[PDB]
Amino acid sequence: LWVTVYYGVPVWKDAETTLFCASDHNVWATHACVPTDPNPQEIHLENVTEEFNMWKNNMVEQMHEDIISLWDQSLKPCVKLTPLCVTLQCTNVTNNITDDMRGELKNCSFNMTTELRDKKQKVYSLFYRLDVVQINKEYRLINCNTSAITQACPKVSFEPIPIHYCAPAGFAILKCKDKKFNGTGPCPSVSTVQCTHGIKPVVSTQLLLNGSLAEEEVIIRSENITNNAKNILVQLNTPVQINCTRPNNNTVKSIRIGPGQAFYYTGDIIGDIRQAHCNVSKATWNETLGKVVKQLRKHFGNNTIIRFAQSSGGDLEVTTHSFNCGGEFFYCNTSGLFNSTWISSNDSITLPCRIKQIINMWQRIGQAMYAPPIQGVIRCVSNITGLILTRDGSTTETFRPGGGDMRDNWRSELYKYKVVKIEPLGVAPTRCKR
Amino acid sequence: LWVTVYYGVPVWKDAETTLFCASDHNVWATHACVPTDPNPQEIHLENVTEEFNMWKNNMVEQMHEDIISLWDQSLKPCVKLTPLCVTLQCTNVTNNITDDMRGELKNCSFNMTTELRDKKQKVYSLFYRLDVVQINKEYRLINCNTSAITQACPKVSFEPIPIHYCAPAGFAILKCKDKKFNGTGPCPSVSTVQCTHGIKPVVSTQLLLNGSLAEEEVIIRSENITNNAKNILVQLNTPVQINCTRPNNNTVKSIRIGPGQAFYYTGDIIGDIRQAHCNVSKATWNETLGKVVKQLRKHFGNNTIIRFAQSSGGDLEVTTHSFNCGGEFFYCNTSGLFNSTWISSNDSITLPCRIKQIINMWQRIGQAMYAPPIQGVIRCVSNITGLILTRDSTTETFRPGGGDMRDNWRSELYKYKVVKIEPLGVAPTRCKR
Amino acid sequence: LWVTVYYGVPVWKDAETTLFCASDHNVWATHACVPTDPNPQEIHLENVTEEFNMWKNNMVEQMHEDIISLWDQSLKPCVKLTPLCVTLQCTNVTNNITDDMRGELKNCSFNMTTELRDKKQKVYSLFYRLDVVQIKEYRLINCNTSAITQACPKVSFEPIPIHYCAPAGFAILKCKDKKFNGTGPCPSVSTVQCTHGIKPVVSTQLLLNGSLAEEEVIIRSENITNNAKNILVQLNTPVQINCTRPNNNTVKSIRIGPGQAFYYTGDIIGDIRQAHCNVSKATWNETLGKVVKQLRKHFGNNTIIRFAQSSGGDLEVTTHSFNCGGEFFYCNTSGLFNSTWISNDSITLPCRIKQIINMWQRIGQAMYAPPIQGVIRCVSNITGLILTRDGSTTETFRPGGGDMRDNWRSELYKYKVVKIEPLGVAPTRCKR
Amino acid sequence: LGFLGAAGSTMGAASMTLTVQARNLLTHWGIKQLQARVLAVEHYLRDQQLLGIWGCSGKLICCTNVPWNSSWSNRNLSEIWDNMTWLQWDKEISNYTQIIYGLLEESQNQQEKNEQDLL
Amino acid sequence: GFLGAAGSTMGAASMTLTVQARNLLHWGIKQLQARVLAVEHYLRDQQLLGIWGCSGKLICCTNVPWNSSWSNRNLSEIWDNMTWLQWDKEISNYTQIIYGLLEESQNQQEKNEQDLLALD
Amino acid sequence: SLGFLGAAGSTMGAASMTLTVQARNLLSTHWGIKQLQARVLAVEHYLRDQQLLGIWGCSGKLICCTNVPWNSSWSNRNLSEIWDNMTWLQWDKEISNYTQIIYGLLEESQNQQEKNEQDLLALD
Ligand SMILES: *[C@@H]1O[C@H](CO)[C@@H](O[C@@H]2O[C@H](CO)[C@@H](O)[C@H](O)[C@H]2NC(C)=O)[C@H](O)[C@H]1NC(C)=O
Ligand SMILES: *[C@@H]1O[C@H](CO)[C@@H](O[C@@H]2O[C@H](CO)[C@@H](O)[C@H](O)[C@H]2NC(C)=O)[C@H](O)[C@H]1NC(C)=O
Ligand SMILES: *[C@@H]1O[C@H](CO)[C@@H](O[C@@H]2O[C@H](CO)[C@@H](O)[C@H](O)[C@H]2NC(C)=O)[C@H](O)[C@H]1NC(C)=O
Ligand SMILES: *[C@@H]1O[C@H](CO)[C@@H](O[C@@H]2O[C@H](CO)[C@@H](O)[C@H](O)[C@H]2NC(C)=O)[C@H](O)[C@H]1NC(C)=O
Ligand SMILES: *[C@@H]1O[C@H](CO)[C@@H](O[C@@H]2O[C@H](CO)[C@@H](O)[C@H](O)[C@H]2NC(C)=O)[C@H](O)[C@H]1NC(C)=O
Ligand SMILES: *[C@@H]1O[C@H](CO)[C@@H](O[C@@H]2O[C@H](CO)[C@@H](O)[C@H](O)[C@H]2NC(C)=O)[C@H](O)[C@H]1NC(C)=O
Ligand SMILES: *[C@@H]1O[C@H](CO)[C@@H](O[C@@H]2O[C@H](CO)[C@@H](O)[C@H](O)[C@H]2NC(C)=O)[C@H](O)[C@H]1NC(C)=O
Ligand SMILES: *[C@@H]1O[C@H](CO)[C@@H](O[C@@H]2O[C@H](CO)[C@@H](O)[C@H](O)[C@H]2NC(C)=O)[C@H](O)[C@H]1NC(C)=O
Ligand SMILES: *[C@@H]1O[C@H](CO)[C@@H](O[C@@H]2O[C@H](CO)[C@@H](O)[C@H](O)[C@H]2NC(C)=O)[C@H](O)[C@H]1NC(C)=O
Ligand SMILES: *[C@@H]1O[C@H](CO)[C@@H](O)[C@H](O)[C@H]1NC(C)=O
Ligand SMILES: *[C@@H]1O[C@H](CO)[C@@H](O)[C@H](O)[C@H]1NC(C)=O
Ligand SMILES: *[C@@H]1O[C@H](CO)[C@@H](O)[C@H](O)[C@H]1NC(C)=O
Ligand SMILES: *[C@@H]1O[C@H](CO)[C@@H](O)[C@H](O)[C@H]1NC(C)=O
Ligand SMILES: *[C@@H]1O[C@H](CO)[C@@H](O)[C@H](O)[C@H]1NC(C)=O
Ligand SMILES: *[C@@H]1O[C@H](CO)[C@@H](O)[C@H](O)[C@H]1NC(C)=O
Ligand SMILES: *[C@@H]1O[C@H](CO)[C@@H](O)[C@H](O)[C@H]1NC(C)=O
Ligand SMILES: *[C@@H]1O[C@H](CO)[C@@H](O)[C@H](O)[C@H]1NC(C)=O
Ligand SMILES: *[C@@H]1O[C@H](CO)[C@@H](O)[C@H](O)[C@H]1NC(C)=O
Repeated sequence: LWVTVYYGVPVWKDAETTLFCASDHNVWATHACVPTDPNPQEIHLENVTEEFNMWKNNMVEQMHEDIISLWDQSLKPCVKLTPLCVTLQCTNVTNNITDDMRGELKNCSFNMTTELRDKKQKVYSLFYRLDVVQINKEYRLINCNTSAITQACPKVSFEPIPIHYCAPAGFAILKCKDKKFNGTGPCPSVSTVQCTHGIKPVVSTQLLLNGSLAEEEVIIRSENITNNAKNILVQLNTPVQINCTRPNNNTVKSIRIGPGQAFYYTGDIIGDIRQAHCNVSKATWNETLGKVVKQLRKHFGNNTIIRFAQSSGGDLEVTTHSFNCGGEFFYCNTSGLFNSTWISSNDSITLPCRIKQIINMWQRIGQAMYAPPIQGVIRCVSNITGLILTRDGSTTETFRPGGGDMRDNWRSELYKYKVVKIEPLGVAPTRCKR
Repeated sequence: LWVTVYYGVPVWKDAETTLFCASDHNVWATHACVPTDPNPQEIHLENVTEEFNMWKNNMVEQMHEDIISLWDQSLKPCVKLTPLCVTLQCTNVTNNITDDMRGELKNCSFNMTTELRDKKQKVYSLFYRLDVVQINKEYRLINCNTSAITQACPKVSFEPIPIHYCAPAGFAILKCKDKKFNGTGPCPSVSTVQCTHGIKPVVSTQLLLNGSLAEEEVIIRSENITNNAKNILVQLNTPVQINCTRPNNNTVKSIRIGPGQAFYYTGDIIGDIRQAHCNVSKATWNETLGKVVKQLRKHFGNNTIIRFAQSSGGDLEVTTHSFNCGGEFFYCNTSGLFNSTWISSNDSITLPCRIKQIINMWQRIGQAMYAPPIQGVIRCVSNITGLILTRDSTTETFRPGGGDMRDNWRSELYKYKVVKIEPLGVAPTRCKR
Repeated sequence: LWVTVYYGVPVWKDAETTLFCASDHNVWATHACVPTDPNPQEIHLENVTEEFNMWKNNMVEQMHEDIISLWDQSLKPCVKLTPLCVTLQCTNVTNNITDDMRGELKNCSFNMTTELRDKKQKVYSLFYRLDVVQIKEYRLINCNTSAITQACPKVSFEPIPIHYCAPAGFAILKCKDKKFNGTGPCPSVSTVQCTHGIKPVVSTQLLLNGSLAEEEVIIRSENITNNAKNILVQLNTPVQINCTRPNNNTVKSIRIGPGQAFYYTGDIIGDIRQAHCNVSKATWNETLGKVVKQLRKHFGNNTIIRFAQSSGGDLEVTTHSFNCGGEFFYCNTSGLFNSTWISNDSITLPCRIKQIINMWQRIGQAMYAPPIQGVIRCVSNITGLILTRDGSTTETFRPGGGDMRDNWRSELYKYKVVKIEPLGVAPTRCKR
Repeated sequence: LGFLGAAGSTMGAASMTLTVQARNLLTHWGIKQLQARVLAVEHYLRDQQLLGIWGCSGKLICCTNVPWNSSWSNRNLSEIWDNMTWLQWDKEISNYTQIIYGLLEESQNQQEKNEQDLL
Repeated sequence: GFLGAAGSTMGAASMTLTVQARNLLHWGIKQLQARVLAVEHYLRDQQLLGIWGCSGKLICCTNVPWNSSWSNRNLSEIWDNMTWLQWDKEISNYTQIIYGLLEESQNQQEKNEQDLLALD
Repeated sequence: SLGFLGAAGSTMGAASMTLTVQARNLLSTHWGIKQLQARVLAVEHYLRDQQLLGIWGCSGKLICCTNVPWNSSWSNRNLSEIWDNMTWLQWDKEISNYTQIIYGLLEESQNQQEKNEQDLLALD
């Protein structure tokens, strides 16, 4: 026989390239992305079993890195709190207390700058305790010896907007459509697209909010289920309704710092002072865990006994539910969610929750952002679509909430995608000659 | 009969793309527009009529954005003036005023820091009253509550440099030379050129200075002449000479405020303190205006009473002729030019001018520029090439003034549009594979 | 005959193109350059003589610009030291006089704010005379010019070989001619896609840590009969230089702001010692004799060649300077140019330490180099010299003031950039 | 003569000027020039790729097996090549050029299939 | 569905080659990298096919014989029961070898044609 | 075998056997932006060469014959000398000032050839 060649042959190879965004005032520069395809197509790939590995997926790495970069571009172009890093003369706010708020709200006076540099303003404001540290009466902001704090830019929205991603021509995105696919391995039912479904950049920990749901049943995905150093990703089939609040009618105040710039300070509270909290339906939560436990039993290989215990790291970013409600940051105590063992009305547990105003995204060093206060009362709702849980090192195993890497929120939603390049050229033996 | 393919077909479509900047330092930095011009000539297209809706040519938006980009990039590296927002102690300059600038200038004293943090210096300087606002002799500069302030670099002249704009590969610029054509419709005399002629980035209000002159006759252009709210653009065929000066001989002084960072300011005036002003020839202006009116009769009836008047309102940047003369900004009151009715010589018209040092160009906020002072005296001779005017019954009232810089750019960009080359097409013939 | 067009024709046009960076934590951000091919093809060409003019080599300009940009990028994200431009009270450190301390090291104290705008601290630190001027009242020299920025403590200054690559469609020609003076035609050539790595070694007067001449010393100049040109002399042998700053520096650090700190020398462990460099005298004298033998090949062997010091100019012009470990050293060269050549052997060169750095022969920038904790030891090779010729029957040569572009020009003398033009035409016997 | 010298002339006259017309194809502000260059390439390649698909690449003109439809337009050749310009023609066919392009792809596909049966 | 052919049923898929080729060709920088990459790959492959004497031609035969070292397969299932994918997985590193041969053959073929026309 | 530019020094005739190596090697942190531009330039140079081959009707070939005769006014040399003594570097220099003449002639010839083919095809 003879050798002949072909172009446009339907074969491919794994490849890693960049992703192109598509999106449809905000903090993701969504208006800087191409409009999405309102009528995209996907094809069933006939008679192909391919392999996916969500823990080796560069798409995850890229979306994670891109949000970090994007965040800074969105936050960078506005006023700093540098002149605000002064000694604070503080007392407690004891005026309208439920006694659960003791020491939580502080009243401090200080001397800050104004439009004319020779003049100073003696002003006062309110603080939430978590962001203020005693110097010894005399207090300073916690980040005064660590980082510059940028005031968040005032006309922004942090409510996640799903971003769709497209392969460059010559590349394609393979999706796993095989129900109950647990990662790392063969997926017999896949489809191919040029552009995929958008994913919301939800940033939270120990509860995954407003993501995808399992088609039928709770599924556990873990790089190594017996590795005591690993977490597990829990994808729920049933969303859990959660209701969070800041039950205070807030005022806001704005005082000039410099030449056309002002700081937004905390003002005061109308009505009394109350603790933030979150509610879930009780049976729904109990049934949810029964399903999780059933899946863990599958991994154990029997109807073994397990415990759900409390997180213990010395860090709010590790042990609490980290959540952005509107523009304010919740650090909720989740202890009422994981306080049981499993052996083979729906009044909520009203998780108490703390509010922090100055935050440090991604736990990096030398950066900080101040969240301006919001006037009025804040209420928000969400769907818990998954969990990030971990395990301890006997016969009974203990599972706990955990995972400090926001990259895994990306990983969870991206568990079903892989990128390949198309290889249109090939050769074959043939009866044909030139 | 079969549909065959032809490639390299001489056809085109309207398209949005940007234009290469070629210039042949300054704010319109040379290194920003390295390309020069070999001066290739264009090609006349016989039997081509092209509809130019000039009012919609987006390249004007591009010019607006490019000039501001160059402006800001050039000011970014200059010394900042933040330390100047202090309480000032100010009194009037009264001792050498020639019965005009009556408290026009202030004599201010203030506590400025110096190069070392531990040392302070007392500074005495003059300010135009237009830049200083009373706090309650306690004053502050007008920008201290709204914007940043930067000192312009002394090495930048800001003399407008004519930039031609050139199409990208796959694109071409259609230039129509049809005479006495308003520029919005099916213009019958078009040539294709890769590049436009060069247009100087002249910044002005009220009048259009140093632009292209109309061929043959004064022409009035507008998008919708009927709507008085639309600005009326007038292009003269004959320029009007205007002589603008600042008679005051100025002392320029400087201090060092920061680490190697100098500041320049106005010292005492050496000679008499005389008010700045501009002159035009009296007859020339009167003849010119009558010619404009003659053109109004092409839109208005023969017996329409045409009344010219000074602007009825707006801030100084709106009501006066605002322009850059030698680096300083003049605000000339044109009330002596627009005060007549047109229903049926060794002299001159003088307009008084005000001067400002804190400049807020492009009607933006949060940013401002400080013009360092000019040593000695200022003299500029410019050409009035046009007028931008609005309109307000047997009468019509015409009052001078325009909008932002897009009006200026738009008129100079006339006669051009940008299209994409579309070389592929089909047609029937006798050839079958 | 008929016109025939060929594609894939092996022909050249000289070209001026951009360069691509390739490599294999530091001030050059080398991690940002794609890794190289460890074994690039080198194609030897036969029957080609090509003119290589190093004085017209625009790759030098590109290295200059990229190195500067990298330098600035390194410093752009580092902490500013603006708050140090305060007045200081200073006296001499006279604790241990060994006669090296000829007023050079001073004990200064000043008032500076930190962390909160409400508080100040007194800072006690040591300075070198070179950077401090009198207003017991003194100010830092850098407060003359723009604000001073502290270099980042974890970014290294050790030169890393960088490979410059032609873009596709272009190639880099190199010649192998021995004794090639960088300006004439050179008959032995080859093609590479990328140059060998060239370290961005920065120095003046002496050319350090470069390549060596093959067999014989090479003297390269644009106009050899001029006295307004630098002469670059490549040695065919290295000479070893041992440099030390034999004072155990205790480095202190204070907060100055919101996660910001200043690093400075506080205490000195041991007596005060002068920094210095040691070069073998015997080795050096033979090396110089070789250079002299080569100078005579251009000027005649009926003359006298004298060596002297340069005269006039600032520290950066009159002394030898280099960076090692992030510290900037300035060394006297009296022992190197004190001879006349007519037809444990060691030279010790005294050295000093500067804190305020202003390189690239620029102004309007300033950098502060924080000190090394303990004692720095440094070893370097002299691979070439920068000579200046003077303007009857005998002549004198002096060390040149330097131009950083000369260091690169010297290493690049061997290379040229060429554009490959695959189309061409020739007459044939074939017609269609 | 010259670039677009035949614009405004008849289709016939312009059919021999396809050469010069084809010959004219192909510091953050600086991104604009990079983008312009890239776009010129993108447009060029789209045309070359399409001609490639139809089997017309490499030539100024190409013949097909697709018949002309009177339902698209019905103008005589004595009117089309002699009394019509390409600018006007292009406007007349704007309603159906894309139909034609699809038809051309189909015809080339049949030809390649036929070639494959012999090969 | 430009990749509707999964690599399966390659025989029938040889007529979808046209179709597959139809879609050939801080966010601002990413888009530039993405689009130039599509261009680079397109040109890379078009260049390579062109050097083998085929251009715009989806399927072409040449004067290079097939070697047993490349395939000792049945030759009886390649279209109907062999996936282009599985075959490619079993390329056995002859990609460069074959390509070099294709260039050599064409080089000589072009020369031969030139010489025949020169003879005219 | 030879490396990519190993053809240098060979005669023009000998060099005709290296056309494949020369042709197959065509197209072979913001301070790195120049790398994007460099790749773009490589593409532009490539496409310009391809267009020229296209307009002359020599696309997809390393060598292409014509219907345009050679003018001795461009170069008058023995055929044997041209192919055996001369190399391509030397040769190109001898005809540098006639390059555009030749290119114009080649394109016009192709323009006429294609029209003639269309008429013949239309006839039968
Ligand atoms: C202000 O609030 C702080 C807590 O934020 C009070 O300090 C603690 O008070 C509780 C009782 O409520 C004690 O059990 C803790 O031991 C106290 N802490 C320490 C370190 O001693 C503080 O007493 C309040 N001060 C005023 C004036 O109300
Ligand atoms: C523009 O149109 C005029 C006619 O309106 C063209 O002049 C005619 O050109 C043809 C072609 O050479 C001659 O046969 C006619 O005799 C000319 N005039 C007439 C109408 O008799 C002119 O050539 C056109 N120019 C172009 C090329 O656009
Ligand atoms: C600076 O001069 C102005 C102008 O003469 C003074 O303001 C005027 O004061 C008179 C009374 O003497 C009033 O009748 C005018 O109406 C005022 N003019 C305006 C525009 O308000 C001003 O007080 C002088 N200031 C100083 C510091 O000497
Ligand atoms: C500019 O000139 C165009 C003609 O080229 C004028 O457009 C016509 O205006 C009349 C109304 O007077 C309409 O009935 C026509 O249909 C318009 N024709 C076209 C081709 O647009 C236009 O009005 C003039 N503009 C001004 C401000 O006078
Ligand atoms: C320019 O000069 C005119 C006078 O020619 C000023 O007109 C004033 O208009 C108001 C009504 O708004 C009258 O009450 C005043 O009496 C008029 N002034 C005079 C002197 O007659 C006009 O305000 C001046 N404009 C600017 C910007 O200076
Ligand atoms: C403004 O006044 C100063 C004097 O205060 C003028 O300075 C003169 O400059 C000339 C050279 O141009 C010298 O010869 C004179 O000696 C200087 N002094 C005097 C008193 O003339 C300055 O030229 C004046 N500027 C203008 C524009 O007239
Ligand atoms: C500090 O060091 C300086 C520099 O060595 C000393 O200044 C010298 O003092 C002698 C007199 O003792 C003079 O003859 C020199 O001319 C001075 N040199 C310079 C450069 O000024 C200074 O005296 C020393 N001070 C103390 C207290 O030891
Ligand atoms: C470096 O070598 C070249 C090559 O010899 C010199 O260039 C010329 O060489 C010829 C002889 O080969 C002499 O006749 C010329 O006078 C030389 N000069 C020039 C400008 O062509 C070149 O001069 C040498 N340069 C050095 C630094 O010695
Ligand atoms: C470079 O020149 C040499 C001559 O010195 C050429 O070598 C000859 O090549 C032919 C084949 O073409 C042999 O038959 C001769 O025997 C060789 N001569 C010698 C002395 O060995 C060489 O081919 C030329 N070009 C290249 C690229 O090598
Ligand atoms: C596999 O290919 C056959 C065609 O022979 C098709 O009928 C079948 O559905 C394919 N399997 C899938 C869809 O994976
Ligand atoms: C809240 O403030 C009101 C007065 O405005 C007071 O009557 C009420 O008791 C306060 N509530 C608490 C919890 O102290
Ligand atoms: C503000 O400054 C005054 C001195 O002018 C001082 O007495 C007062 O304590 C300062 N205020 C605060 C809150 O520190
Ligand atoms: C200004 O003062 C000078 C004397 O210094 C005097 O000759 C001149 O007339 C004065 N001018 C005015 C307007 O007062
Ligand atoms: C400068 O500051 C002092 C107080 O230290 C004050 O008395 C004086 O009036 C100020 N001077 C000026 C011109 O502002
Ligand atoms: C030098 O330093 C040592 C360190 O202890 C000390 O013992 C000695 O006396 C000092 N000598 C001088 C020169 O003062
Ligand atoms: C600090 O400031 C005080 C002000 O009274 C001054 O006396 C002292 O000398 C200064 N100290 C230093 C080290 O600059
Ligand atoms: C495989 O090869 C054998 C001969 O060794 C032959 O009999 C058989 O039919 C072949 N398989 C197919 C599918 O033709
Ligand atoms: C090109 O013209 C120059 C004169 O400008 C002449 O010296 C050179 O030899 C000419 N080259 C050719 C190939 O004719």
